[PDB]
Amino acid sequence: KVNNTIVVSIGQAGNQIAASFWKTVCLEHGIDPLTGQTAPGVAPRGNWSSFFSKLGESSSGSYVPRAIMVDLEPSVIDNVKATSGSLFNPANLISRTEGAGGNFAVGYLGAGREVLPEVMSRLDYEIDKCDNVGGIIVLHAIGGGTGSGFGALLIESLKEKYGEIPVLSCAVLPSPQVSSVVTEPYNTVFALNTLRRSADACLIFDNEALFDLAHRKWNIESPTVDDLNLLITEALAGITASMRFSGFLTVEISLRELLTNLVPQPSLHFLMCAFAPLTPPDELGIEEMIKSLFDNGSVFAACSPMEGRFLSTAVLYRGIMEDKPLADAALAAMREKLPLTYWIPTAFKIGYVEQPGISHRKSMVLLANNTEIARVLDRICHNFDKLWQRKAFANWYLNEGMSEEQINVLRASAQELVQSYQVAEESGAKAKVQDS
Amino acid sequence: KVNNTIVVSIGQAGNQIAASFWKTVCLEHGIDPLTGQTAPGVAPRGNWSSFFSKLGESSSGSYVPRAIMVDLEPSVIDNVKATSGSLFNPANLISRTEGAGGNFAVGYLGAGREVLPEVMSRLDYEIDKCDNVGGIIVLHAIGGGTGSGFGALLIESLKEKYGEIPVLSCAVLPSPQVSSVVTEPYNTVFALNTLRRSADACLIFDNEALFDLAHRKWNIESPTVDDLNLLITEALAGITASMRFSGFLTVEISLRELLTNLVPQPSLHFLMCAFAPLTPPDELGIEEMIKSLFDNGSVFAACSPMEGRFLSTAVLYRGIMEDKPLADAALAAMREKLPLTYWIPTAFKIGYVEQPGISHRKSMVLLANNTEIARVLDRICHNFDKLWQRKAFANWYLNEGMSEEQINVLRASAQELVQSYQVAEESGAKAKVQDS
Amino acid sequence: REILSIHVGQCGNQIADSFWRLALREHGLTEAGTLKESNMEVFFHKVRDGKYVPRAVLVDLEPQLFDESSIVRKIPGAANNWARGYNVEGEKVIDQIMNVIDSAVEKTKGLQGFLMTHSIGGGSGSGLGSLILERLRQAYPKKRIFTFSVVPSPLISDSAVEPYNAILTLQRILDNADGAVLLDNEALFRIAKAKLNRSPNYMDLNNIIALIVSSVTASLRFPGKLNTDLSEFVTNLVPFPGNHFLTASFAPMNFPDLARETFAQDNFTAAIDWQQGVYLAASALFRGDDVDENMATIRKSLNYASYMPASGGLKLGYAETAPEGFASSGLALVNHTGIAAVFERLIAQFDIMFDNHAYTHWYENAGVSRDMMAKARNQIATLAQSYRDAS
Amino acid sequence: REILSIHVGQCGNQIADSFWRLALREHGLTEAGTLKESNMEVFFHKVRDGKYVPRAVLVDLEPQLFDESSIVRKIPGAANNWARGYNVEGEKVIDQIMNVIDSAVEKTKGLQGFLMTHSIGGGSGSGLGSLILERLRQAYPKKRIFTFSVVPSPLISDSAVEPYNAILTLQRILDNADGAVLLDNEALFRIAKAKLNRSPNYMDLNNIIALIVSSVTASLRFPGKLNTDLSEFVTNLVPFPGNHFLTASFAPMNFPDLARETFAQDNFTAAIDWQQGVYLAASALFRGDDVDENMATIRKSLNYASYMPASGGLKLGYAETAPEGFASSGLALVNHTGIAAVFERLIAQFDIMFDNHAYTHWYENAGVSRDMMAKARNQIATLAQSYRDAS
Ligand SMILES: Nc1nc2c(ncn2[C@@H]2O[C@H](COP(=O)(O)OP(=O)(O)O)[C@@H](O)[C@H]2O)c(=O)[nH]1
Ligand SMILES: Nc1nc2c(ncn2[C@@H]2O[C@H](COP(=O)(O)OP(=O)(O)O)[C@@H](O)[C@H]2O)c(=O)[nH]1
Repeated sequence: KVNNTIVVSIGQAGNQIAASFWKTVCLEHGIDPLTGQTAPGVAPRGNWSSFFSKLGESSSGSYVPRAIMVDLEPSVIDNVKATSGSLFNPANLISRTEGAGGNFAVGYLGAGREVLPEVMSRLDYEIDKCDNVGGIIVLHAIGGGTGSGFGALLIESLKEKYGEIPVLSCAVLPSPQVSSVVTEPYNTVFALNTLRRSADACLIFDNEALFDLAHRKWNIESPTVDDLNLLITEALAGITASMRFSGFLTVEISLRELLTNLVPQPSLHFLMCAFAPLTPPDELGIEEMIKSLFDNGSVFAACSPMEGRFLSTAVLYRGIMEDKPLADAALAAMREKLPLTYWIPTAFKIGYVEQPGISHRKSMVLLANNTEIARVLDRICHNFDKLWQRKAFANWYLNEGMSEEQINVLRASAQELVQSYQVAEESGAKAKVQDS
Repeated sequence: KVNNTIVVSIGQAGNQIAASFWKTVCLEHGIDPLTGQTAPGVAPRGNWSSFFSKLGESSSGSYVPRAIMVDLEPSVIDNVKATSGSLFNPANLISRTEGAGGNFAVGYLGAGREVLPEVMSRLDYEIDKCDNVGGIIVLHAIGGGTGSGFGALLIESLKEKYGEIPVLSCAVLPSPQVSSVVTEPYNTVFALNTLRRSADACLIFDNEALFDLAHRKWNIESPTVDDLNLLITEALAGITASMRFSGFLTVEISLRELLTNLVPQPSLHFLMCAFAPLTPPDELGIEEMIKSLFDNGSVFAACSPMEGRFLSTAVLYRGIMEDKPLADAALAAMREKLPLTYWIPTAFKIGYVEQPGISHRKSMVLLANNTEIARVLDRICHNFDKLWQRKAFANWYLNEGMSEEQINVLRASAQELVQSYQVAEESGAKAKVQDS
Repeated sequence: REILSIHVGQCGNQIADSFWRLALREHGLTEAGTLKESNMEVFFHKVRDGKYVPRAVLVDLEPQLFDESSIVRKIPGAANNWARGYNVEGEKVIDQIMNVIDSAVEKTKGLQGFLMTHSIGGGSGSGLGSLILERLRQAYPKKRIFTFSVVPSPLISDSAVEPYNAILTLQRILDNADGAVLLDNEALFRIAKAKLNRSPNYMDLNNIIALIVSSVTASLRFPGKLNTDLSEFVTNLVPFPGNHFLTASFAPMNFPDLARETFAQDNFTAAIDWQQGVYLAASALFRGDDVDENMATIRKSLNYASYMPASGGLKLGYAETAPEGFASSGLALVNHTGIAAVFERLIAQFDIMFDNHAYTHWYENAGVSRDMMAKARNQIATLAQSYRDAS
Repeated sequence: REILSIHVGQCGNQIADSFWRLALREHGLTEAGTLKESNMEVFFHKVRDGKYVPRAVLVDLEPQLFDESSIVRKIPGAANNWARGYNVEGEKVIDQIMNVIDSAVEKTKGLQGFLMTHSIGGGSGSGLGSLILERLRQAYPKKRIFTFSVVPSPLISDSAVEPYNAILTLQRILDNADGAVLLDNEALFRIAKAKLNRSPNYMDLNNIIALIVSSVTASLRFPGKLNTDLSEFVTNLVPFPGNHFLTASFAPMNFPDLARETFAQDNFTAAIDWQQGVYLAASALFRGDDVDENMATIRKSLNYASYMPASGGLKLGYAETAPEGFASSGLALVNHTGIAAVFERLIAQFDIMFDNHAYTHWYENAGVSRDMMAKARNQIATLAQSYRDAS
């Protein structure tokens, strides 16, 4: 018996990342990513029941992801279907035609208001065939229209109908060196408000950082969104490993457990993550990897965690077993150099998983709730202002459902979130009051 | 419950290979190769009981190889002790001082006649603490004095006292590009006779081939015996994996099972082995690897299996699980192009192990009883003659226990073995008669 | 009328699992043996008012719930060597296997006999399997012993030495069983092959088998009238002590269609020489959804040896409870002289290898000389010649 | 005089294993509970003439043989949240846990009470653990309830929220248990640390504990005269209903040396404030190889509160059967006012976090308001203040 996890991937980026994720996990567990089948007579490695569902009863039985893909444009889902064989459940790949035109408004209250029904029907289904549902991961890019719009819409109805279920959003933030719509800051700021108020925690994937990384540590002349996406997968896989595979003393760490530890306050649930080893797809020693996890240029967010405070940390290894002693010893040392707050004196989760990924024999992921995330959020708010100040393109959103008052409030929320975290550096008591 | 395997490594090369082997296996199972300890609270990966023994009862408990190292000179064991931490059982590392002076005679009937007692005492010990002993692997270099001499001596007493236990010898043959004594052909020919008559099967490691390989496929300007030794390990590890880790439908393939399949006749138990992927320590696809396993330049023996007949084959994969279908499909195709005999129509063992080694995510080993091994054995006999013809250095051996008559007979045996196999190509019935 | 079932070896227990699986679903019992709401106490054991446990001993098993007091975990050593299983390794455990069995019949009011599921090509199911068959007779002389034996085929073999183990075991099946169902891999293969576009795997074959079992066993555990007890199986299918080797088919893989399929060459689980082979004794058993009519109609289809009487020689039964997945199914147990094929095949293989001292030594050094082996072959050769001349 | 043992949570069952391990070896029973050749039917259950099974229920266990009819596999959901275990998730399974228990006491001629092994820092052992403690009282009001509770310490913590769960549970241990042995991680740590050169791991700590248990439980399962029943434990160690929190030590980690070690600060399993703390009620129990003499000698060592009578206030017992690995060992149960330390510590931690709304919300959205939490703290605060003023 283990917890179940369903992964709804909204939008384009979300779905592209989702496709990669699923193929990777498929391979980690020993399941053909085009047939859902594994070696006859045996069951897939680890706790497959976690992210996969059992179809059939013999050995001709297949395993199917507990995933739902939604998007207002066929371009991507259509392609996933082409490239994924009979892997996914066809009735779990919801798609549409008109798209959202990079419009949060369209996706939030309009065109996305139409797909909600089908999408929900599917959840109810996937939610039911779960012995023990224990978390829903919404994978999406908060920068566009669908992911930001339907994203927020889907998370809000998901917390009204259900709600006893934890929801972890994995929001990809937009960046200049890859932008696609001048209004990315509008969409983001808008979706942020929901992420802030209705999700249980938001793991932020800042594309700017991903770019630099894929270009520096992986040294790629000019990185593609596919390059950027691969890193996001390495993490998602590495974070979820603590759920898909067994530990030494624990069989599984729940998304719930994981989150109740990282999130001290409701509006302070915006996580960061770092990875290692970051070796171009072209070896390092445990000690170096642990050390590098805390470098300011390894977090998938354009900030410097070390210049901030850590509200709560979580280091998740895999591959590490025999060498555990040395490993703990190192991280232990690291733990001393880390900036903490006074009101959350101790909060340092550590998890081990024997099974490694398909990429490195030994690796590790840092999941941290650090205050420098406030810096990232600010950058967003700024740009939001550069536009809203002159009311650029506002009309597209206004004449699509929204209002100036509604828009201002959202911008206001984003502000509260940002200040809330800053204060947190000093006091949790105050960081609270800033929530209203 | 699983079978147990004890590994006695005689000589210098044997012990150097043995040291590497043990460190590797240690790492595969998740055991520190310097302390015999694994992660507190959990047991090592796979069926550790197979090659390791449990010491202690809590978690402070250590695991110790079921290995005995013997050598008439301290140079190597002394070093293993230095580099292995508390890994091995100290009372299982038998060593001496005078050495054997590259003299089979010395090791077989003389100086080695003195260590036998201690060495045996140790076996009795390791044999007893076995729930179910199921094979003893004698690892040694048939080219020197100790490995050839004590080797033969130890295998003969091991089959007199015990005998219900299978004995697989892993004999490293000597080569020009690494020779150490002009009498290598004497020693070899001598030890061969015993290998032929008292072992259950001899897996031959021809150093010439190893050299070419380490220099061609691994492209090393000038390969060291350490380079050569690493390949031997990759195989030993890969062959024994079918014993140390679990399969899909079987939990373990016994050395016995493995051997009763490969060895059709008593004097036709000289095996070859090939490996893949052979990628310099600086990726390939299943299909290529299977294809390459049967290339004439991939067997660890200076011959061309393809120009001979396969008496019995055995392909052992690991890493292969999901992709099994494709894998079988390929090997299946290969199987057609293979030269077989008429009297052993079908004999093709295939084994899978989910757990990969510490080197490749996917790999495979070919264990074959092929007739071109007769060609290797001939080369030996020739050189033996170039010396014996002129009676070069004979005196060292004569004046050390042996006689001309005794020496000639041994040379005679070697001949029978060689012709025996050649005939086998044509008929098993005849190959038999050649055994007397 | 209680039947103890004995499963030995990988293939032996593999079938066990699969069979006992639907064994419950058919009788409608739960994963644990309870009523989720007929005379079934023949296979299952009533523990309490609404509790039942499978009347079976798992011998030499190495991985759900059977009486783990009546199941013996395998002890390493058998390998792929028959001689190894029937001697050195079997000896170490035969006494125990036997007590575990006898203690299972102790709680048996009126024991009928045994059923053995195993493989004749391995070393555990063949060697140890034979040893059991032997000591089972020397202990329950009046009881009936039936066998579900899987014969090996090169088109899905994993051991070179198989035919040897095949012949050796076939001798004991001949001298100690009252009847045996030969589940031919060569057939199970072909069936599964043309039934599933890709090359078959042990599981696929394993399926066909599981059904064949339940269906054959049906009549013994259901209220019907045909083949009420192993004894009837005998009087109805074994026209003579020695020739007790049967084939079974399944349908399908309408009714005229079913009765057609049930008795369709391609539908059988054995390579019988349908050409120059003739029937000796048949028996059909349909279950699910007017049978005692098309009987004479069928017998004109089948061609028994001449000396057998026109009408008769074939009996048809019925069971209302069909195997899960079907509305109604078939099954045909046939004692056909074409079965000689299967033997002849094994012999031929044996011969090549044997005449060259193929792997003969592993057997001799294990207490089975070549002469003993030769005798085993020579005997099975006759058994087949027997069936052949009977045509 | 039968005692049912209840183990809940990871730490709960972890101790179970370890304890019941030597639990057998001490009483000389086999891995399966048989005599490999005293009144022990207090802990083990005599099934047949020479068969015994541990009187214990494994609640919320997730990986050897206990009655798997009286062991409940964990159902995902507890997390590290007390509120989560005592409500949402505990509710789903409390009724069942209770039947499993009651059905274990049904086969109990004369039940004495219960023993609970668990952790107060997790969410299962604390939350669900508390819920059980509660419904256990509301069902067996006359029975005695004792606890082996592991207190969390930052120098080997895995959850930020621990002190919260600590306090919450401590309230229920205060209102429903007749006595509790606080196994302080902070102490278990330090002990193991200076006992094994390298940084300790849960197993090491787990060891010290296992011994502490067996040794504490000894007197209840052996023929001795001191602490014959949980009731005596009470009259001998709890000088008043509320103050029932004890510490235990082990010796060792000669006899004058043993009696010295047994009552040695560094040798105890709790961070009691040995400085400004004073004894209230002690009890030593040596086992292995002239004890009713050095009693008065020891009491002059120990310094009880003034109001307690000079001689007396300390009782010494004996058992011939010592724990495996020792010729003879010690153990000292002490109700010491310094135990206040441990509480105060937890409080302080609580306060910081709590006053900042540390992780308070995960508890509120789970049916545990901050006020409820505050009450829990305020109460435990008093409990400690209590012990403090008693000095
Ligand atoms: N990491 C990553 N970011 C992407 C990708 N595609 C788009 N983005 C970024 O995320 C924003 C949203 O893009 P998309 O997911 O197509 O939006 P939508 O489909 O309209 O919701 C863009 O403005 C980009 O900066 C992708 O594949 N990977
Ligand atoms: N592969 C390999 N061959 C070796 C090694 N050392 C020596 N040899 C070869 O094997 C023969 C025996 O060497 P060694 O094991 O030292 O002999 P011994 O110790 O006297 O028995 C030599 O003549 C070499 O050609 C080694 O480390 N690896």
